[PDB]
Amino acid sequence: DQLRQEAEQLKNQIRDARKACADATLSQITNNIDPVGRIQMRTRRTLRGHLAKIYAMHWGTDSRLLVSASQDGKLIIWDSYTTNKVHAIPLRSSWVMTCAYAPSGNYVACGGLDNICSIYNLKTREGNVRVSRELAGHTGYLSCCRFLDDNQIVTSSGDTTCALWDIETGQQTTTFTGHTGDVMSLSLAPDTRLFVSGACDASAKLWDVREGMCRQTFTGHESDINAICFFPNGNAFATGSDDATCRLFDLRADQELMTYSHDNIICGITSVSFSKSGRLLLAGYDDFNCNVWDALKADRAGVLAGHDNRVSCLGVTDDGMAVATGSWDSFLKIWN
Amino acid sequence: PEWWMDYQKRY
Amino acid sequence: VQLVESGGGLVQPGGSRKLSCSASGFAFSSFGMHWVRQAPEKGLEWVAYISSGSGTIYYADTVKGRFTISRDDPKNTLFLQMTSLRSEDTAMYYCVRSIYYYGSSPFDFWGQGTTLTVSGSADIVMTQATSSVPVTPGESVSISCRSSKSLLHSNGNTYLYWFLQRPGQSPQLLIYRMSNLASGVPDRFSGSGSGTAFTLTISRLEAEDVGVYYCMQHLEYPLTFGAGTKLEL
Amino acid sequence: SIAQARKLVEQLKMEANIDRIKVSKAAADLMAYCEAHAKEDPLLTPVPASENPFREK
Amino acid sequence: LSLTVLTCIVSLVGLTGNAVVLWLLGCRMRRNAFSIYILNLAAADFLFLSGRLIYSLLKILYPVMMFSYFAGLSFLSAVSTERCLSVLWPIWYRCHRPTHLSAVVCVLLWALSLLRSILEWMWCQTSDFITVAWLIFLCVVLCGSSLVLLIRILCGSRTRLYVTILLTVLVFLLCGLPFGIQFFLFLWIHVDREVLFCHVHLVSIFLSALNSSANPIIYFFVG
Amino acid sequence: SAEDKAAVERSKMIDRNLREDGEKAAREVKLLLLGAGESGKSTIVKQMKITGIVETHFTFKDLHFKMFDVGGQRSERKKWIHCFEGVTAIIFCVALSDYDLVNRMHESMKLFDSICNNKWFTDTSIILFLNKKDLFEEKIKKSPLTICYPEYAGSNTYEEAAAYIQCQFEDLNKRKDTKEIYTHFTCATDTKNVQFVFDAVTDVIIKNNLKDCGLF
Repeated sequence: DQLRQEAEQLKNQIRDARKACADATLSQITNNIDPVGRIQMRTRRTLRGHLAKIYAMHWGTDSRLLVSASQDGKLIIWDSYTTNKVHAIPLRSSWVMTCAYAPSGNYVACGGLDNICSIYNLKTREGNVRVSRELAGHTGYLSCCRFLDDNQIVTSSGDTTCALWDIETGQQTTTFTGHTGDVMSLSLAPDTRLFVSGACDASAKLWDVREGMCRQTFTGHESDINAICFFPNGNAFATGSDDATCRLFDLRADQELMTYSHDNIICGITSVSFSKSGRLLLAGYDDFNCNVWDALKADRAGVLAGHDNRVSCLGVTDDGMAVATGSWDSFLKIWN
Repeated sequence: PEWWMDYQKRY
Repeated sequence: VQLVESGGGLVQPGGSRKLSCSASGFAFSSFGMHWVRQAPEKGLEWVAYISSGSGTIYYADTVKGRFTISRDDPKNTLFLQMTSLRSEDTAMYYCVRSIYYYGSSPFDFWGQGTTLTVSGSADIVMTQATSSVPVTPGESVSISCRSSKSLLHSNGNTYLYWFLQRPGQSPQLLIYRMSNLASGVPDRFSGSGSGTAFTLTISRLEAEDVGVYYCMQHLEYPLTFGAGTKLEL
Repeated sequence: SIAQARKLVEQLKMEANIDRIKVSKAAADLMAYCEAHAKEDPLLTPVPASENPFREK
Repeated sequence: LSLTVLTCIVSLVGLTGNAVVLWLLGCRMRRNAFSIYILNLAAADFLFLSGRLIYSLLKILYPVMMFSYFAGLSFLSAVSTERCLSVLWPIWYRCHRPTHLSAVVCVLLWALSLLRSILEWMWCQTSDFITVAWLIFLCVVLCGSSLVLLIRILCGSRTRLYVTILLTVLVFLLCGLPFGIQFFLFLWIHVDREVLFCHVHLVSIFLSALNSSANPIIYFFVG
Repeated sequence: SAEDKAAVERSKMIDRNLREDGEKAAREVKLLLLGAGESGKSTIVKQMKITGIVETHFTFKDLHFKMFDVGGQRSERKKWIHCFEGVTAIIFCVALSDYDLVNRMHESMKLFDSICNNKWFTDTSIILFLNKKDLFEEKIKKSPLTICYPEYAGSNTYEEAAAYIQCQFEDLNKRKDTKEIYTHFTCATDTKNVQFVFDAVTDVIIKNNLKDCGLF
């Protein structure tokens, strides 16, 4: 071990450096704020077009259309206001674990156990939906994909790799290495300049899209991280794992800020999201229901129990009017 | 026929 | 995307005839289809409509009963069969496609037409007050259209369409729903309205926007066109 | 060779020298953001039945 | 005496049970090629018990009551036959039967019930033996299908099955059948009468009510 | 609402093709193909008519068989093994000639008792094949079974050794009342593997019809 020793002391130095900036805790400051009371939300729409477990769901930027991906090899573009179906795209593989709707609205993305990201074009002549591109180059199942614009995309796979592609060519343009486990989640910043990915290392990272180097690394969980989300402000992020605990971090102090746990919760987290103002935290569980936490006081205020099987996805509209939950019983529910 | 009670005549 | 129609010619009055339109380049089975006729010296008139899957069929009065619309999806063909052909049924007939979902663009593509010669009150009346606006190149023009009933439905959408017919050619779609520009249209055209009066603005007129402009509604079953407005250099 | 362990040293010494701020300041920023937008959250305060699009439209 | 004392109660629980199934399976449930039969049986038992409860309070309702009774018996026979066919020919039942065959069988069985009723609506009335023969055919079909299912499991292959099949055959044979069998038959040949209103009449009417009450739990609640 | 009645008509035409496709895809047999590597799966897929995962489709006696091979998937099994829930059967390919090479069999039984006692495959039947048996006789006649099983107090013959190996595999399941383990001794020249699979899946289909029919 010629140089396998100073890493430990450097880790200790960063540990007690971030411990130095611990004048107070968020709990002490938040003790003076009034609680939100009781949160009561009810189902408004139910979408019934899937014949298998739902693994992915995404909102569009108009907060009306949403894309859903199931394990029966079908992408469905709903219309949440009228529960109509606009497009039913059949895929060449029925093993799908992610989906995403482009911000412009002219494309969708999909992927799964085929190790290939399929990008589909919705706005074209001939009146059909065509596979615009197929992106290959990864060595594992695809966990998450997010659009930056209509020509760029970020991918996270089980081969301990996140990549930044371009659509016209087909090539990657940057590869993010460092995770020792496999990435199961990914979330871009609101300004879309740096994204957070959390793998099975019980840890999360911060990457730089422009450069391609891991700026910061966050730890504190004791099991694989399944879900991650960025706070609306852009200087914090929530997460969830299998130890039934969520925790809100912050990019400025570079350490965990709060924890959200209960002594009647023993399952894992499958999805995490915020609200428009960042006051509520929506977490999906394996107990066939979802929980709503106060993001400042870490106290439960309500539950969303309407699914026969465990919820796999969970999203919130851009305008914050409603939230959508998709579970393993092939039913999407919109709560408002 | 002649030995039908009330519960024997349907319509 | 190509739409070629055939049939018609010299037909004695009181006879029968059939027109056939063939499509090449698009999914014919996923598009509703319309037959629209135009008199030699008059505006466009909507004739018939057949929904995809052939589950919904509409016709217009002047032809109701004596016309039939059908489609053959395996062969990608549309048939119009007419009988008891009068002397008022001599016109040019165009085939139009239209697909309806959230955010679609109906009446996007028009055919070429087949010449043909045979020698109520609830419908909304669309009136174009002006009929000829001579404007020099490099000027801003405005065309006004009127409606008898408010086209603003109770969902946010108002159904009013602006087409353009250059001379010697079939109409083209410029604007749908009064505020959306069709694909392949320069950015110069604009549409405004308040539910009853609508305005089209051809800003920076160039050497192509010469022809007749028709304002169409799609709020209710029978579809009605305007009288037309001519633009001259 | 041992470059897998050698790259980690550089990777984490780059992370060592960043400008961290006090937890109190970040917490106060979080309070400030949640207060300035508390009236623009339809999920926190139930929006009336008139605007709500997922009820009658 | 007043044995009608519970013939109305046995239907105050059976009907409720049938109302549950009518809207559980049928509302929050996916219908396979077998739940259609159970749904139709639930509807028929709904009508039969409603008629029984209305009659127990002490018109022109007889027709619908008989119609529902025979529809329920025919649906029981169809359930037994379809269950037998899923074991003798598994490949055909899994990848070769029409997807709408259950609905077609259901509507044909629905039609054959009121047809017989309207035929009965119009010495000359020999239709009573035809109805008795129909009931005998239904019983023969049910027990034959159950027997073929039972001598196919024990013979060959490698429990609760025997326990369920036995109970299923015992019901509709000691509970459901002897009402319509006694009716349409003691109307043309009997000369005795006290019995006629002793067990012959109460038990018959009751046993049928008990069968209707118990069918929803045998076919939808136990399992 | 003239152009919104056509939207409803479209959503009903495409909801009529999801139902037909669902009914067409519910008449198919699905078999996962597991097994330690270097086992014989490449031979088994060659026996029948015949990148992340590789699916294989073939027909036999008016039946349709889909086989999912998930081996070029080096990753954590816990994150994608719940996708194959509901598969009709699991085909496990274990070779017999790896009794001396490195200990391999041991790992094979570890894999077997990992998948067999899983939380998602509680009532999924496991067809077990042993394609390698030609040179197994030569290897067992040249070297005894004490390399892998020191507790084997038996003769050095194929008939007893194969059965002894078989009992260890059939004794790793803790569900002796919900799932069965069908076993076969495949050889390179044997063409009856398709028949064995068909019989096992026929029994599985009979058992499944029996639960769904609502009976025992």
